[PDB]
Amino acid sequence: HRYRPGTVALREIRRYQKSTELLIRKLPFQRLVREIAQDFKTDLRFQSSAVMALQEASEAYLVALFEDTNLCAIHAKRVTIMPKDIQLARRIRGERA
Amino acid sequence: PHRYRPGTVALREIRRYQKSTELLIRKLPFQRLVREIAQDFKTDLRFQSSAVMALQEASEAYLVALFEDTNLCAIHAKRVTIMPKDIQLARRIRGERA
Amino acid sequence: KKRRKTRKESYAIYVYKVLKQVHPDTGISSKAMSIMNSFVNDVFERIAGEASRLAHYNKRSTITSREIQTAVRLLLPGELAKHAVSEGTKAVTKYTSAK
Amino acid sequence: TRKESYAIYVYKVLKQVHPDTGISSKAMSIMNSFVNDVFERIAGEASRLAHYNKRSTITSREIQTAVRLLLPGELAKHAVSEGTKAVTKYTSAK
Amino acid sequence: TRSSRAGLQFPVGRVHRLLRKGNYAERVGAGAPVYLAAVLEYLTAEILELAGNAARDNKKTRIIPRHLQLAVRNDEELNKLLGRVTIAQGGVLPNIQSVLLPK
Amino acid sequence: AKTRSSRAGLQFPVGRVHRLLRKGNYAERVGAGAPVYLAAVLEYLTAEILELAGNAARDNKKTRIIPRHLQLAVRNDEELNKLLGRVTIAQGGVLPNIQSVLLPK
Amino acid sequence: KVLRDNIQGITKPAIRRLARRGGVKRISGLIYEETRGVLKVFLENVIRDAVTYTEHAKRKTVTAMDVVYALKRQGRTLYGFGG
Amino acid sequence: NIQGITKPAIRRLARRGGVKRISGLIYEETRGVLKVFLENVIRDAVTYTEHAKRKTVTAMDVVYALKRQGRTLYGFGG
DNA sequence: ATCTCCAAATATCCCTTGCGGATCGTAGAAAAAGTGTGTCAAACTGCGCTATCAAAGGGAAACTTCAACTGAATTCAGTTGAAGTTTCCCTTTGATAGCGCAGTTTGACACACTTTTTCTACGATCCGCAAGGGATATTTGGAGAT
DNA sequence: ATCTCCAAATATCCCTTGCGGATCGTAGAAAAAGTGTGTCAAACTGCGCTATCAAAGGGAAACTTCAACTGAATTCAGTTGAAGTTTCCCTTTGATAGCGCAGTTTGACACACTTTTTCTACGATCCGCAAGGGATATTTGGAGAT
Ligand SMILES: [Mn+2]
Ligand SMILES: [Mn+2]
Ligand SMILES: [Pt+2]
Ligand SMILES: [Pt+2]
Ligand SMILES: [Pt+2]
Ligand SMILES: [Pt+2]
Ligand SMILES: [Pt+2]
Ligand SMILES: [Pt+2]
Ligand SMILES: [Pt+2]
Ligand SMILES: [Pt+2]
Ligand SMILES: [Pt+2]
Ligand SMILES: [Pt+2]
Ligand SMILES: [Pt+2]
Ligand SMILES: [Pt+2]
Ligand SMILES: [Pt+2]
Ligand SMILES: [Pt+2]
Ligand SMILES: [Pt+2]
Ligand SMILES: [Pt+2]
Ligand SMILES: [Pt+2]
Ligand SMILES: [Pt+2]
Ligand SMILES: [Pt+2]
Ligand SMILES: [Pt+2]
Ligand SMILES: [Pt+2]
Ligand SMILES: [Pt+2]
Ligand SMILES: [Pt+2]
Ligand SMILES: [Pt+2]
Ligand SMILES: [Pt+2]
Ligand SMILES: [Pt+2]
Ligand SMILES: [Pt+2]
Ligand SMILES: [Pt+2]
Ligand SMILES: [Pt+2]
Ligand SMILES: [Pt+2]
Ligand SMILES: [Pt+2]
Ligand SMILES: [Pt+2]
Ligand SMILES: [Pt+2]
Ligand SMILES: [Pt+2]
Ligand SMILES: [Pt+2]
Ligand SMILES: [Pt+2]
Ligand SMILES: [Pt+2]
Ligand SMILES: [Pt+2]
Ligand SMILES: [Pt+2]
Ligand SMILES: [Pt+2]
Ligand SMILES: [Pt+2]
Ligand SMILES: [Pt+2]
Repeated sequence: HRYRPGTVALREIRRYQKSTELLIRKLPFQRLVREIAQDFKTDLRFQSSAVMALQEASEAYLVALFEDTNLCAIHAKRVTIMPKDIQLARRIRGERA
Repeated sequence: PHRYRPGTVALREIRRYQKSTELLIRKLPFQRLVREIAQDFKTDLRFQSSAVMALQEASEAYLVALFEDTNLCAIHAKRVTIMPKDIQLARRIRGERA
Repeated sequence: KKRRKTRKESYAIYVYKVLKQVHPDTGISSKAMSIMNSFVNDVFERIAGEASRLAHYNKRSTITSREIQTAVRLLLPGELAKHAVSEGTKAVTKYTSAK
Repeated sequence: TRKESYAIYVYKVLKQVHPDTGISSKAMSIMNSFVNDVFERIAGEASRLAHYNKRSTITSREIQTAVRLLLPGELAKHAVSEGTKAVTKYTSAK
Repeated sequence: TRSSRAGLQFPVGRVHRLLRKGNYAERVGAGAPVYLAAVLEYLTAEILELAGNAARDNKKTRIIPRHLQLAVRNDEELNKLLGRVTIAQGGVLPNIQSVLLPK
Repeated sequence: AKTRSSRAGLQFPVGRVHRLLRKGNYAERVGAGAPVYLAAVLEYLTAEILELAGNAARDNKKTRIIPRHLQLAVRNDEELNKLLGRVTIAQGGVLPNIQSVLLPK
Repeated sequence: KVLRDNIQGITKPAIRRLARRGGVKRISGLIYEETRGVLKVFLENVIRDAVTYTEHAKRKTVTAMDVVYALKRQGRTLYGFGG
Repeated sequence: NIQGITKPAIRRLARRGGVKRISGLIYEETRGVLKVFLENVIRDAVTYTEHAKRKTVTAMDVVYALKRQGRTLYGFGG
């Protein structure tokens, strides 16, 4: 038995728009924060909640960006999000020149 | 009689209006609109002439910027022609509502 | 004792009172409590911030209930602004009654 | 009544930088907006910094990190350095 | 307490202290904390009102962050007020664009 | 050397900046170096814009600086442009710029 | 005397000139009424705040500074009229 | 480290976002975008840390930093 | 439009843990009281905003003609998604080692405050003059036409 | 390929104003100088919590397999908006005069502040028990096949 392309996708959309769980695995993301902080100031520690803060903020940001990117895709009679969609989303937001 | 191709005058107009800085909305019309709107909020308001000029500077700036973004939306959709859905898209993404 | 573990200060108990007032059989998780505590601080600053500017703009040295009111009118959207101006005006009417 | 303005200091700085160049009155008005604008952003963030750190006073330190927070990359470096250099020179006097 | 004289749950005395410590102005009138406390109370009343209902609709007796998010995003005016805010652990409103659904 | 500007080596007015920090309810007290550091920063940024606007007036065969020169200055400079990303310079116009696809082919 | 329908003072040529400054080459016929809507909502928002500032000052004349402060509030800071 | 943000993770994010079909080039772009984002916030978070003469980045330092970028977050000490 | 067939939804029971009440104890709010100064009410005023008019003319409205753009229709290589197998690392759990945050105490010094002396900067005003900016004519780069 | 022609760019003269450089005289504000006072820098200290570690299983990420369906290219015709023309409305300009009200001024004081003792609300810390978590079964809402 096969589900048509797009059907498990739509199922996934419904699932995740219902949950509140973080969708990035905690440890890879934590390594990323420390790598980045390290480039600004060396010998730094983090309260556990601060990484948490950064992951809530990071994910809310990205989720909100895919909403915007998705609309741009649809604006172009497409259904697939592409880099040019993120780029336009970010430009119209004034995040990017 | 001589006749320019469509788009030729449009391009030359873009150059003209991008070189210059004068207010593009007429002055008396704009002031009537402000007074009308002010009135629905409060009767008996008066305006410093420069308060209206500030409003007009801010409004022409806002719209000129919105048309920049509207154009990016038309071009994104492989069109050269701006349309209502382009502005709606620009305004949605900018986070403007109402 | 002797070394005291400081003292955090929140609106958690006033938020709990108001929640009772409106949903007596409903309760609230500590995470959601924390969110309401942020909201109150966030709004307090947004308001006190405008009031402060209004007082400066008009060359005055005091944040009165008049500045809070117009701060609120600037900060809050349509219907929320209208209700908030009621509840605020009413509290002050009532507070100055009581002596 | 007196209307305070940065116009004289802006002329002075303009003469240092472009000695045969003038400034129209509107252009001056913008420059005066720019200075009050930036002053506000800096004193504002400096104010938060002192509150965040339970402190009663605004010192050049807060102005400095407010600058680092507000100005973009290369502009923060030069302003940080023009600023510390003026304070050093100022202490070296009295 | 000034809170009782004013008919409020929210602490008129604290709000008053907090106004004097925040360097908002040289002086704080006597009416100003009352009106502020009152407004803080009204708005926290208004969120919890809608958030509670969202706990009902979702069959719960405890309000969690996701109910605050549904309260907020489903209400036009609060959505505006919190336009630039993210509620940790709130997730998003269920929304799927028309053209993505099958015919 | 009398004035605090002269002392600090500055054109911008340390005395005025001190007073405005005090009468603006930013904090109870204001350190001695603060208005110095801050007047120095205000002077640097105005010198960087006037410099860049100056060039723009000269490129447009002009002797006197107008708002369009400030506008051209700010928006052709990645960093000033960002600092004033949310600002409108009255009577500045926009940068000349026409997307490619609209050019005659 | 009654003020009515003034957004039609924002004419078709005027909207076109603004599009030109914005680099717009071709404008669909429906744009002009969308643009009036937008401008109206823009002005209602700024003016609302300008007028609140005015009412607070116990004034009847709306000043450049009320408009300048209103725009700052909306995050649309304006240089050239004070502040 | 930036590859720790894995393809399937970006897909979950995109799905909460309401995205049905994702082009293969999207996964690199998002990684670029997240890096720029995290950099800006951490730059400011660390600025606040240094100023407090601390060696530990706190939740508040982050909340302050997100407030500065105009991205107020509730639930961690707002 | 009617039968087979998943995955999500709902039902149900047993375990886990964080709500939410209760105990206790302090930091801060309240009461009471002497103190001055910002605010307010009320008098007076002339900048400048509203209103009007009249004339000139720049520009808007309404119209015809048609070039070219939008979008409907068609085709299809290929990029994705669904699902299967394989490989890898994340999460949990149980502490132990110790960094460094934040509590406590304090006096030296730096900043506030307030009075007198000193001079900077703003408001009001003239002036050489190149900078413009406008009204009028001509030349020029290149779109469109022959 | 070469000519024709139109609007923007350049050239000419004239003249208005807004500027920059004086000189002025004059209110307010900076500085100089003295003194009262609380903030905060350092130094020493407890322990909360970040870092780390070691292991082991479970499930997630990676990689593989296939072909469904999507995006991107091509072609075309009817639609529609640009260009240019004509008519005359209404905006702009310049001045006018009346006066509504913004903003300055001045005395009287209610009202906020600040200091000190008394009353007490709300923070910290505690944990029994039920709301919710998680595990398993049964139902229901659809998708995909024929
Ligand atoms: Mn009306
Ligand atoms: Mn109820
Ligand atoms: Pt002003
Ligand atoms: Pt905090
Ligand atoms: Pt607990
Ligand atoms: Pt005590
Ligand atoms: Pt006490
Ligand atoms: Pt007084
Ligand atoms: Pt007095
Ligand atoms: Pt005429
Ligand atoms: Pt005419
Ligand atoms: Pt004409
Ligand atoms: Pt095919
Ligand atoms: Pt194929
Ligand atoms: Pt492929
Ligand atoms: Pt230990
Ligand atoms: Pt240590
Ligand atoms: Pt320390
Ligand atoms: Pt002491
Ligand atoms: Pt000339
Ligand atoms: Pt000229
Ligand atoms: Pt000219
Ligand atoms: Pt030619
Ligand atoms: Pt040609
Ligand atoms: Pt002048
Ligand atoms: Pt001048
Ligand atoms: Pt004087
Ligand atoms: Pt001294
Ligand atoms: Pt002391
Ligand atoms: Pt295993
Ligand atoms: Pt497994
Ligand atoms: Pt397609
Ligand atoms: Pt055709
Ligand atoms: Pt048409
Ligand atoms: Pt036309
Ligand atoms: Pt008169
Ligand atoms: Pt008045
Ligand atoms: Pt007095
Ligand atoms: Pt249960
Ligand atoms: Pt349950
Ligand atoms: Pt459950
Ligand atoms: Pt069924
Ligand atoms: Pt069924
Ligand atoms: Pt079916």
